[PDB]
Amino acid sequence: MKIGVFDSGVGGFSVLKSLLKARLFDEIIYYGDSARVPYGTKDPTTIKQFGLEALDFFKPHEIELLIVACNTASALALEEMQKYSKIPIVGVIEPSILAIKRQVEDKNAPILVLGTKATIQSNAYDNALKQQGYLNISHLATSLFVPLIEESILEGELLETCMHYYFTPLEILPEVIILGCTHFPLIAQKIEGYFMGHFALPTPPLLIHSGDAIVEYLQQKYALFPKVEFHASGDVIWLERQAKEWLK
Amino acid sequence: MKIGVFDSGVGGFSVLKSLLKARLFDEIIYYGDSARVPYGTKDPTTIKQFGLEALDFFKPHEIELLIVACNTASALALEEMQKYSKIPIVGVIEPSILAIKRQVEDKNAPILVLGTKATIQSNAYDNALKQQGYLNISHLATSLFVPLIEESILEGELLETCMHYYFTPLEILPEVIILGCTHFPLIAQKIEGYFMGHFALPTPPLLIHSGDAIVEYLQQKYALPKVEFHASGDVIWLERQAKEWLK
Ligand SMILES: O=C(NC[C@@H]1Cc2ccccc2CN1c1nccnc1F)c1cccc2[nH]ncc12
Ligand SMILES: N[C@H](CCC(=O)O)C(=O)O
Ligand SMILES: N[C@H](CCC(=O)O)C(=O)O
Ligand SMILES: [Cl-]
Ligand SMILES: [Cl-]
Repeated sequence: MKIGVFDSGVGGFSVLKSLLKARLFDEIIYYGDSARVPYGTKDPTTIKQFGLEALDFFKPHEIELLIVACNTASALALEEMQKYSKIPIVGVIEPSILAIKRQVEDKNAPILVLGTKATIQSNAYDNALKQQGYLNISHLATSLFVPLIEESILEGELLETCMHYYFTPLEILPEVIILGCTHFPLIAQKIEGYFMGHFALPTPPLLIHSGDAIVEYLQQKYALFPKVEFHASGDVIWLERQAKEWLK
Repeated sequence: MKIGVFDSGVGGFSVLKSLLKARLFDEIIYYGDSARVPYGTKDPTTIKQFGLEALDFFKPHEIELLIVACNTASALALEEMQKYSKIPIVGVIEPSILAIKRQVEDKNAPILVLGTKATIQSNAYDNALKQQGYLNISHLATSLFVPLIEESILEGELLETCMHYYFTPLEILPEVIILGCTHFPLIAQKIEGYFMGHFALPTPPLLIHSGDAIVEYLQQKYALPKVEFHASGDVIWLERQAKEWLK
């Protein structure tokens, strides 16, 4: 079995990491559109065209399944990609919705969706949660988390101040937080710490991680050390250097 | 006269603002590569290709001069674009060197270059400054200023914390600060305020504004309006930004 993983750049490595530790595939063709990243600050028309173009990249690699690791592409382009595509394409949004159903039985539990601007604006997460019965959904574009994490600012007063900037306006105190962006797992502990420390919270909110959720989904569909090809629209060496650090 | 202005996205509006204020040109074709912005976190190979493709865009427009408003493309791609262009291309690095030569007589005056990671990595500013005899040159990639400014984070604790993060390891106390990036003029006052506070200065450092330097350069060099906006992303989003950046 040989699959491809598509992402806007290097944030996809947080999904690639979970896929690797589940050893469900033999061959993984990773493609990151690092020349044009990020997608989250751009518009639906551009993003959809990007997704269609990613389809053309994988054509000569003869994969049987495409994982869209990017939450932004999953939110804006997955539908259009699935139309033009003969192999199945699994994004990271629907699998997270399934994990929420399994881990969050109270449909009134306050859920907070975190993602890029484009992802939040699309309402992909909110619409899918509502169709599954959830009645207490909040969403927040935390755009600056992406560049902060990509600069390796994973702790310190800059990250803390960025979190306070996004989180201080929150009306509802969340029980569940959806990490609806490839980058956010790298600061998951810090997001937890923020809510425990800023509110009288003994335990932290529950965090839904997109890579762990797609793996659960994929395990409920396929059978039980993989080769990995790294491709990039930018400098592939720069992307590979990034991979070594993300996959730690 | 009809010219082109090229930028990676909306940052170039800080150059367009200076051009419009100076009333230099009757017709201006602005092109922002907003589908692929930012350039400054990317690699020299990618950026040079971006520059060459920018030339293909202006071909049907019959411009007489291309202003490369982007400091990153000025630093990595300008030499290659000029190889393949019959019309003169002017970037925003060389004009800033002239601005400094005109305003900074002392060769030992400490100059601090701020720009993207790619702009700083190229050493385009330091090399031109050393060639002109300046002895005290420092540089600093302040990458996160770009997404902060594009989020309209132009004041407050987050910006102040970002400035401190970048400026704290500074050895030198600058008399000159090159705003070597389209976005940085939008926080010029905050940068001045930072350095006056933390080094107890009676007057602010001299900030070199790329847009103002190119205006002065074009006036000296050419003895001297309708804008149309184009984008590789949604042009409506870029024009919405134009209203905000252009005052
Ligand atoms: O190829 C290896 N290293 C070089 C390659 C390119 C490169 C260039 C400049 C700085 C760093 C890197 C890291 N690189 C990659 N790192 C992770 C995944 N893929 C890669 F291509 C490699 C081989 C066997 C075990 C490893 N563990 N870590 C890396 C390796
Ligand atoms: N991969 C994107 C984050 C980076 C980007 O904006 O392209 C996501 O998962 O939303
Ligand atoms: N226009 C770029 C800033 C934004 C980008 O990185 O593309 C510059 O002047 O360096
Ligand atoms: Cl990292
Ligand atoms: Cl702004």
